[PDB]
Amino acid sequence: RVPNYEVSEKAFLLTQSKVSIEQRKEAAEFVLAKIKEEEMAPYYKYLCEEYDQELYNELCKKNESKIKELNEKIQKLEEDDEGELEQAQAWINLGEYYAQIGDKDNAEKTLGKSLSKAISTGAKIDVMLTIARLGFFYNDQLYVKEKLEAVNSMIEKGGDWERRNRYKTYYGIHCLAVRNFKEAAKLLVDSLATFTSIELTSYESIATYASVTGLFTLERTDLKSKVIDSPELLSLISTTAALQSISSLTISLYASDYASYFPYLLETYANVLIPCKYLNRHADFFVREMRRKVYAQLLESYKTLSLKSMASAFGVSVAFLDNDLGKFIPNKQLNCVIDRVNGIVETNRPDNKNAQYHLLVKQGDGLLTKLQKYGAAVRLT
Amino acid sequence: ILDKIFYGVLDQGNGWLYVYETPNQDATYDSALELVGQLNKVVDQLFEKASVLY
Amino acid sequence: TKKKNEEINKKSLEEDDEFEDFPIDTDDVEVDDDFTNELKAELDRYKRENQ
Amino acid sequence: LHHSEKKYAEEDQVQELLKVLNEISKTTLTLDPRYIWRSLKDLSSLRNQELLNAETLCFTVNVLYPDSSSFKKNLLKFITSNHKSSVPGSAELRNSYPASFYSVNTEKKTIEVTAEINCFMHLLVQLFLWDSKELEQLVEFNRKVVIPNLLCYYNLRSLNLINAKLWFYIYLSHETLARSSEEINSDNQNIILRSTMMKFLKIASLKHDNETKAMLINLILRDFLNNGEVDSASDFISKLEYPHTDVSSSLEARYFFYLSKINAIQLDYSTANEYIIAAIRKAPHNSKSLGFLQQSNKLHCCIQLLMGDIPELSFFHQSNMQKSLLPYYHLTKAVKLGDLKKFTSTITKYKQLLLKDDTYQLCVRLRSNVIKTGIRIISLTYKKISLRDICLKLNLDSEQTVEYMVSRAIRDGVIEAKINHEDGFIETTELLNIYDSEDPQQVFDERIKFANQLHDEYLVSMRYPEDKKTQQNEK
Amino acid sequence: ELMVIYISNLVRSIIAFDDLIENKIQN
Amino acid sequence: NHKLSESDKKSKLISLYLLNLLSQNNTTKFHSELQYLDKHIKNLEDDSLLSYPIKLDRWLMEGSYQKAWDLLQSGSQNISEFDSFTDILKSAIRDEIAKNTELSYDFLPLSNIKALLFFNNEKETEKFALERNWPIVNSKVYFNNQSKEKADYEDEMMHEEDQKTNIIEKAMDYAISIEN
Repeated sequence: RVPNYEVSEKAFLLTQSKVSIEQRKEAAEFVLAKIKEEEMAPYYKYLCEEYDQELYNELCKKNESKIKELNEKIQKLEEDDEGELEQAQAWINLGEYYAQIGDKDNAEKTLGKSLSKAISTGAKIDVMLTIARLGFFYNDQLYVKEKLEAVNSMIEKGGDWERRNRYKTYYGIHCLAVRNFKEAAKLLVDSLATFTSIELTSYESIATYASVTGLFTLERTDLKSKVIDSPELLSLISTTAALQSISSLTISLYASDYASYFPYLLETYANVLIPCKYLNRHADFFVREMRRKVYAQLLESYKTLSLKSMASAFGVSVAFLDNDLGKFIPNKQLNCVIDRVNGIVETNRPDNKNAQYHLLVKQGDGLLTKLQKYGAAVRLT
Repeated sequence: ILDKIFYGVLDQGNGWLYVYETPNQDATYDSALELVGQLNKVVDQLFEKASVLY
Repeated sequence: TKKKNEEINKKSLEEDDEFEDFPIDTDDVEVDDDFTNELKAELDRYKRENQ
Repeated sequence: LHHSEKKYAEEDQVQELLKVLNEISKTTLTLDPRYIWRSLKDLSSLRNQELLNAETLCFTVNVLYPDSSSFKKNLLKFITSNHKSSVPGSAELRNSYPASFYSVNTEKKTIEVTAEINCFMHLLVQLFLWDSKELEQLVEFNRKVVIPNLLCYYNLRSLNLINAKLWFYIYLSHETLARSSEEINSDNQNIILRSTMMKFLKIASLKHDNETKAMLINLILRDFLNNGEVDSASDFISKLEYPHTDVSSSLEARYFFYLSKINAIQLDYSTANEYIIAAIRKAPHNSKSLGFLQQSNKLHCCIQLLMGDIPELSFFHQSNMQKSLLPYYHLTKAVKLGDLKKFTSTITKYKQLLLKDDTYQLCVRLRSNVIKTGIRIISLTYKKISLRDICLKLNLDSEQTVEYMVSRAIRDGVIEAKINHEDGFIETTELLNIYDSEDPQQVFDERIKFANQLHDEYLVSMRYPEDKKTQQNEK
Repeated sequence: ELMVIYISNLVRSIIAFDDLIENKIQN
Repeated sequence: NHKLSESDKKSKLISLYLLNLLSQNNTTKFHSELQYLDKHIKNLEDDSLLSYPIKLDRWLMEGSYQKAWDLLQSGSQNISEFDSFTDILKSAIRDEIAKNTELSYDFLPLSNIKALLFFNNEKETEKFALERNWPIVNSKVYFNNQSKEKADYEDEMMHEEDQKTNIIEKAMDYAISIEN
């Protein structure tokens, strides 16, 4: 169960040359041991491209041995009786080897056979989870997506809470993996209550990831409570450096300590965002998005501020602040201007009946267009 | 201000504190957003049903 | 077979399809701002602190 | 082998022919022949390919021919003559029945049942000409024949519905010769092409044929566009008479495109926005109308940027039209970043591609738009800014120059600012809270009126088919 | 309602067609 | 097709023609006329003399009046009969700028009025101000008078109820739609 997810999570780090060259070569040790032990040989060939014949001779041997054993065993099983349960169990076991070697193709054949045959509802759900897990190993979004739909057909028939925890978290990784964080936060905070490590990245990872998503999604009170008043995160302390950085960030956002906000922002980038396979792609949007949320927050409470004041609080020069503010303003989240010659920062205040007016017409505009498009269509008939 | 317990705005360069005790925005306009909101879902459904005819 | 007359008539008004003519003949830009920010934070800091 | 397939092909045409003949010759049931006639064209063009294409030859031989035989010989002559029993009337299987046309009585001139059959033959030939890709002698001969053939008649409304198709191929064939190949004579016969379209157009009001009239206006406008007579097009459309009543929504999309194009170059972008969006909707979105769509989506973007609106970057990405809209994508960004120099290189680089669609001349105007946009960014970001700072920001030469850009721009209300000379800075003046003002009232009023128009269109359409059904016997 | 009248109308095209076949027998 | 259907005389004649259109300030026809002309002036007369109006359109679209103005004066070395449009085109520049400067501000000193509008004489400046229906008093323009006066005058006319739009009218029009 454990090697299935661990091989891929560890190997990622080595791949990256984003990381320091020194860090990159330490990862190499761990990854290398598990290539040979688990015989990852077809896939390994792929993976050497991206950065002893014995491994592979071993593969041929192991393969042949294992094959030969189980072959005539399954040929004997056919002569013999029970095809529902016992042959299905063996067919699962062929797939287990296939999943060991990194061919997604060959596991999917055998494990389908099990489903075909009439089995326990509990048993059904199980088998479909494993098929979808094979997608994570490579990290493909399209394959994962389609498999997890089926799982929901059987999920309430079995009605187990045991495997629905596994289901919640699988869909979580699919979401994390893509840019959208809204969905992830909702499943991954829940996994704090109940986690199962089975074919799933360890609980400590889930603690860190839950916290990142947390920040991005919930508004003040709610979000704060979810990412702080959680008993679980306090009990777990700061046991690894990465979980520390993110929590430090959370403290500073909430506490409105804006001097330490910026140091904490930089740490989270180096040690949270990049180790993460999922948020590697999304590093760019994430870190930038935080500078905007935090700035908005300070401005909300202030009619006006000075540039010199604002600048000082964060720990950047006055010039730097201005430049970085001029990015945020037309995009619009800050809702602000800078009256430059005076050096004051004004915050436009249309929060009222005017606000509600403007929003409401735009939403009306959206309904108006759809009606036309549909109208015109039917009208031709 | 941020907790919201007197919910006003601090004017820093004029060094005065503006206090507004005005409650949350008008109910009527917000209830319109909810009505228009449903109607979008009504129309999506209406087009699928109508696809057969086209 | 009715709609078909029209589809062919439009294509002809275009001439071929340009669509395939082009390959034969031949804030998404925003850099990670983390790298630049690192430099900014540090220079301001040095002076601020030892002022 | 040959004989078999040719015959089979022949049979199929003959079946179709008799049915549409019956319908027209049994009172005016107009809609039924028309819907049928469009589908038959597709079917015929698709047929020809297999079952051999000498289906035509066979059918000509076996009618009460007038000069179809003479025509057919010209067609065989272009593409090398053969004889294998192709003598006119070598086939008699008509055999004195009114149904396939009584042989004796037609010849005498006591009946003339040849009328619509000759019209139909001309349609089959035209169609076959363009499919094949046979040109030169035939096109000329064909154009020649058909124009006096139509002017012999004094058409019925039903017969006019049929020449509503024939003129599109007439137009298109003339163009193909003109487009291949430089001639003084092409230029000369362009004048004559216009003249005849215009003559037929006057007639089709009186004849009360909405279908024909529409078609002609599509052609004539397209003609003005190619030779670049904008002035001619602008005059022609304003004696507007183009109906949306009987016409295909295929035709509507073409019509509205021409509107949009002529508005584009004289700087009217308000009217051009609406007409363009409509042609997109109107057009059947299919695999082979995809050419039309591509041309149009390149224009729609231009119209928007000129107005000052900024098209999504998302739109070009998720479309299956990505590669063709590669130049476009570069313009959209270039206006956004406000970089003049990059804009200048970009249009030079893409010069050949843009030039074909003739959107190039629009692009040249897009040079102003880059600069103007950069002055909005600065106003929004910084409410009060010394005029010195803008100059550095947009790389502009001196204080006097930026004076002059803002000053022209605020006449148009793009920036919406006022320069304060005395203080030596610029003040944004748009500062919202237009709620308090009478303004939302104005806004909603337009929406209310617009709903009402959609109601009347809805009400109107719905009831009409029931009326016809209810009258007719039905179980 | 626009949609509902058009479903009805499409249906009745088929009924109108079959109607003729029934009358043939009757005659 | 070419056989003698272009000449040096053609090129000169079209330039002069386009300059008349710029002087009437009919940017509507100019752009259309350019489309008709297009293929002939692309590279078969090129841009040599025809270049003079093409350049001229470009700087006034950008709204750098500084560039535009400079081109007309320097046009002295290009005059061959071009002066019949060139003299006029100065005047056209003065009215466009004059319009602009109202919306910006109310007060300009004497010097500044002269500099933007490109008068060479300060007295001629004050003279132009009366003709432009602006009073300059004690070295300051008072754009404030006429502009307000014009709007008040515009307000009396006859077209006028539906164009101005009455709120009363909105209820009356809505009802008769329904009940028809």
